[PDB]
Amino acid sequence: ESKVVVPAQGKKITLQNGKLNVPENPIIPYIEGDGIGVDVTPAMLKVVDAAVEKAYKGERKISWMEIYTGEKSTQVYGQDVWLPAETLDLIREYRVAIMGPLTTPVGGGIRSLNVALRQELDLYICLRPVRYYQGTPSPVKHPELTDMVIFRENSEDIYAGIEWKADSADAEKVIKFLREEMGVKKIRFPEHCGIGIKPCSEEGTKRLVRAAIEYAIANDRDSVTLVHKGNIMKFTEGAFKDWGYQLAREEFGGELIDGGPWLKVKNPNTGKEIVIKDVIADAFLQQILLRPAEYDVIACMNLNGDYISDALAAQVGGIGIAPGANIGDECALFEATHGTAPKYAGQDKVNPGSIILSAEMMLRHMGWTEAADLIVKGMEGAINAKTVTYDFERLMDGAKLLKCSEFGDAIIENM
Amino acid sequence: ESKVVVPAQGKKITLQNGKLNVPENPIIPYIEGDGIGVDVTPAMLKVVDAAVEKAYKGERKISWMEIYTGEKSTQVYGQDVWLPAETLDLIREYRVAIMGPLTTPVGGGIRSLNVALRQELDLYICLRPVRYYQGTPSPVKHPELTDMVIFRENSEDIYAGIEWKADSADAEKVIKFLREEMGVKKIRFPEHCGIGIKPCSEEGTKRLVRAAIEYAIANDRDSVTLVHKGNIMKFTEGAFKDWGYQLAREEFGGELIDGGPWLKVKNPNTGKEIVIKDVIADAFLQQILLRPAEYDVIACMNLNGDYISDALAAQVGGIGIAPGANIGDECALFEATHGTAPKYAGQDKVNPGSIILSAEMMLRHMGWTEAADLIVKGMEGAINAKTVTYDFERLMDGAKLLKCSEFGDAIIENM
Ligand SMILES: [Mg+2]
Ligand SMILES: [Mg+2]
Repeated sequence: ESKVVVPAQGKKITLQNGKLNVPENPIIPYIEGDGIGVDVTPAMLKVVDAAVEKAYKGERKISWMEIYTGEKSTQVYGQDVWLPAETLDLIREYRVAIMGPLTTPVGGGIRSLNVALRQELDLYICLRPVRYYQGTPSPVKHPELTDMVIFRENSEDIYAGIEWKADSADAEKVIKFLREEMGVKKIRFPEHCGIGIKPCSEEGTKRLVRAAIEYAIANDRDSVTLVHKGNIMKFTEGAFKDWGYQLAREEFGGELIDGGPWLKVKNPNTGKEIVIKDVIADAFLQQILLRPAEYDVIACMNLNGDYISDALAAQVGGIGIAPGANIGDECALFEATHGTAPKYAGQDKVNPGSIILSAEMMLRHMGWTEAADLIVKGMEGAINAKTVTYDFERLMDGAKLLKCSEFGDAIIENM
Repeated sequence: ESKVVVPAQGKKITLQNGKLNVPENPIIPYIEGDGIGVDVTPAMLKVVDAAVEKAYKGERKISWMEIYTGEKSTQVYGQDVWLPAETLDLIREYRVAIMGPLTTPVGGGIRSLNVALRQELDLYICLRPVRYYQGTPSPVKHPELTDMVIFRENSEDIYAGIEWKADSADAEKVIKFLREEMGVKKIRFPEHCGIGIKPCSEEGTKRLVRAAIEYAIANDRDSVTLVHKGNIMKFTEGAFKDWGYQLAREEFGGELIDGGPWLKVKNPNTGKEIVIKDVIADAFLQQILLRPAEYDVIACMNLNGDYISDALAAQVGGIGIAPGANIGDECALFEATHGTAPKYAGQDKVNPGSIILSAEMMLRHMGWTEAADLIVKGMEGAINAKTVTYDFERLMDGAKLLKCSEFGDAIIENM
């Protein structure tokens, strides 16, 4: 028996010709999130409602609908109901949803709930923009030079979760097949050996890279960088790079720069020549620190995207305010990107900035760009005013310490 | 017919009871390296010779012996002789060797020559210390807080080079086996799909972690951090973490801190309690920027170690002066960690700091700690004096620009 309540007032968003049809009163599913989700989610709801109200003068209003996943789901639906089938159904049905951080249990063989949501809903784009907000305390000298957008492939790579435990019958079966049937000789220690599988496909790669290039065109960005470790992993990471460049050539008229390998893609709207290039992943983690201004849109595989998004967020002082979206062809799920921080849960203390900026991304995705712009403006003003939560304030002199809820108010005040 | 010349004066280092027996006149094989190897290698030879001469008053002297790998090997031994068998034999026979950067060709199905050397010689430790040298221009505000030592597992992980090309008979054979025999359902796109294998073993893990803990004890370090992505890759990365903690318990008397999971290991020489802890890899790339002082010795798998060593090097301004060793139970190969930078090759321009500090590590490994200390002192003085190569100088005001060879002289001058 479902415990979700469909709002009496509200219409569902629909999808036609690859375009969202968003009514003035859209029903938006939201997952509160565990731990500090109880603090940041109500701040997000208030801030989004204010931005919507101010932008469209009361003509538009979101009908929020609570749905369940994580620790709260077990309390609502019962033991071991960590991810109800209806949550998958509802997100797909209502097209656009948002969630706080999620608790994935240990000891019950349950894999990451975040990853489960991404994979089961085929949300193959993990979209993570990282920019600097003036006034944010940062560990680097020039965080303002960082303005990048990560397209992280969300459906393949070693995240597929194909692996077998050392000394298990399955692992030994796989290892025997590799050694005796594939003639594999390069497993250093075949005994007591865990095994993981890393897939990378042409279709998987190209749908991700296609979205990254379309984003660069739509938003007049300067370049798309394919980041990969293709010199060591030729047939997965290296193939990702090859297919990315091929896609730029075959679908976007990519032309060779100089003697290559970089390509230029002409923006059909602005005439700007978008550079398509590539960087080896370890070097890239250096280049984002040393030459951040040379990078813009980034396209990379699942694990590399995980690392890159964290590293970039840290450097701009944005560990706790990094927005994120998981986008597929039929629906999209925006998310707080930090953890659940249970020690602070319910103290109205932690930074709601991440889930709020994810909500900004959500509004933009819905075509409600005015409301989204108001959130960005409010976030810029509040941070610039040094009226901030403890995680910022502890690193600054002369800041005003705000509760989580109060920081939400400051954002609204600066819209 | 070998083109290596064994020095008439010189004795080979031997190994007894796991201890190097280094004579006063050791023969040390060296690989010049391709590209800028022609610049940095002679600077290294001069600097090492000066340090040895000054430390031991002419009682000791290295008999350098050139051996071949990379582009130079093809010119010495002929077409497609990129890595002669004798080079493997010689490094093993002479126990301690050093190399400049290597060119690995593209288009001939040759995998990384660096990786080949590590794997064929079973040099399972990639040892990369990263500290700050005062005066170095850095992109971060507090690089002096970074003083870490990376133990990167060098023999397993996705570096095993087990993989098959998309649409190849082999890949399809593997994919069929996975789907039909292992009942694998989580490959999103089984067609046009490259496949890689990720092994992690108990013996591989423990020999690496054992070296990391022994290093912490020997050098009175504060903690060993196991870095892994075990929440997603349970049976490889997660197993690495489990086996690392288990090793600390079973071999080093590790005791539980509080309610865990951190352990304390008592240094048998100093009484210091060494903390054994762990951090998820994406978070770790944040924590090295945000809380670098909380980290010391790091133990991690091959790919993560690749990324971590690059990220740390970048942050301390050490991209071009990061030392590295590849150490096994029978021999050790110290290396320039940067690339070959062919555009500057032969211009006496690039920074010899990396290969010089790798040589410092080499001398220390040989038990010639006085000579090693002189190199560290000379490097500290030269950099502090702002008498530096262009890669530093271009980022500074009021520095004196030195050629590669001149920077080597400055190091000697500051010993
Ligand atoms: Mg992550
Ligand atoms: Mg590397």
